[PDB]
Amino acid sequence: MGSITENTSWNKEFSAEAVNGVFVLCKSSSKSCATNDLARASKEYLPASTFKIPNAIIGLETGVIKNEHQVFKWDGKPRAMKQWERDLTLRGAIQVSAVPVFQQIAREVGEVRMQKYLKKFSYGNQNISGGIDKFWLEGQLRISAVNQVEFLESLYLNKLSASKENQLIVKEALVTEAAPEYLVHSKTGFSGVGTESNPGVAWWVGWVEKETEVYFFAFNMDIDNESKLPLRKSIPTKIMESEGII
Amino acid sequence: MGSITENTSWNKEFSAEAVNGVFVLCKSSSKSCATNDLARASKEYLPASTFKIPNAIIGLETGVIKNEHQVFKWDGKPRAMKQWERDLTLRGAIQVSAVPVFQQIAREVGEVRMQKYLKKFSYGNQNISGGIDKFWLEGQLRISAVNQVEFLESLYLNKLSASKENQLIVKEALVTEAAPEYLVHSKTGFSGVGTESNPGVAWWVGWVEKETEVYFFAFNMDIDNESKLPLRKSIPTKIMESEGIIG
Ligand code: NA
Ligand code: NA
Repeated sequence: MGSITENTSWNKEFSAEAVNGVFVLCKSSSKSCATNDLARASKEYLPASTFKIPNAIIGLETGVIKNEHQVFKWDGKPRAMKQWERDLTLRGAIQVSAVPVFQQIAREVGEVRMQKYLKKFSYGNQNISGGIDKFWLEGQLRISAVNQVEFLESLYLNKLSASKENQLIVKEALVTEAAPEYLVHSKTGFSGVGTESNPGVAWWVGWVEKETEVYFFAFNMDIDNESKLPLRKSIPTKIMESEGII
Repeated sequence: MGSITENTSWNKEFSAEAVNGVFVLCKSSSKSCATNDLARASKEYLPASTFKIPNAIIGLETGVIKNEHQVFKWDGKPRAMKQWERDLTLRGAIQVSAVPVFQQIAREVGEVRMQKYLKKFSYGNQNISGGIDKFWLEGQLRISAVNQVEFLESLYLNKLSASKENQLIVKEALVTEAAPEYLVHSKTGFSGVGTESNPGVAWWVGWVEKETEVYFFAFNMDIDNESKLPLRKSIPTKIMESEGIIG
């Protein structure tokens, strides 16, 4: 989504760190969202690691991922991070953001089915061109913070074009904080440090269930140095703590 | 389960707190369980609050609970705990162990259906005598720690006689700790202090998903003073920490 309203009270959390970015926070639904930056809220960026959310759903829907207990075996050959050099469950691969596991899922899904599902999901600009195993890493796919919270709301409500079972499976894999009072589902992304005069993007997207309320959120920021990466969680966390949500 | 073995390594965690209790810990991959006390692992106790797990599944299966987004509204009449005096989701009602919500679920399920599902689930002695809204807390229902882990393994595998959807809904409601390397699902129970002569029971049951391994656990202890209640989590947590599973 409905209106997007600007909230100036969050800018201090960005300025304190010299961060150029956006937070979008929607209470109850995407009908009413708040943001620090109206223009950037709808600006589209490479999804990077946040693409594992639709990719997992599509993997399950197509049967490429058999069910939530499938183990993705490591073939013993070098992977870019040591934490990826092991057998992984679906939740495990999401939580350590094991790119090679999801590259193989994408290859098996294939371009025709991938395009079909991103159209169904209204996922960003739906541009998968240039390489089926890297379009979300270095390709032309782009999605905004507002679109992320619309997509996550659909997932929360089990309203994506997928079985409820498969949406529930992916939601369980995204739980990142549990307390009696609230539950956080979320996913990070980081495209890289970019190139000269062209920074990369870092993301944190998800939702919070607190009492009988739900809050959808999406954060992104420009980033050209990996030492800044934790700000993708700390800035939105500080905003949501000051709102009383977590 | 495939096998069970008694292990003395864990007794020190009980003796340090002067607790009479049992821990059962089962590793899925090896189909192997260990316990500090084989006799007590087979003893059957009131499930108390741990019964919210089957009760939630049954409520969903029967349609008494619509789905995971149903809100259980507070009517404004005082409840035994201020923390229950509010609208609650299914997860919320499970996490604060809101007795009156699940009493009403049980009433709507009814005796005939409740009996049928506890038979399907092989849940304890399947005796629901004592009142449809109290049999798990003050009635004749009894379940052992071994039976709890058998039941929880079936839930984890979506092998209970319920839709996978409803098993998944209840599993999400049971998540109590999330870390990048492991996920804990769990539920507490407490029957009361009983007497000095005949103490109550306190429970902590659940499972841990770590790497590709899954550990099913059930803890219970005698309890005659509510000040000891935190031990139902701290003793099994210290044991699972010393095995390298959590923390
Ligand atoms: Na790799
Ligand atoms: Na981070």
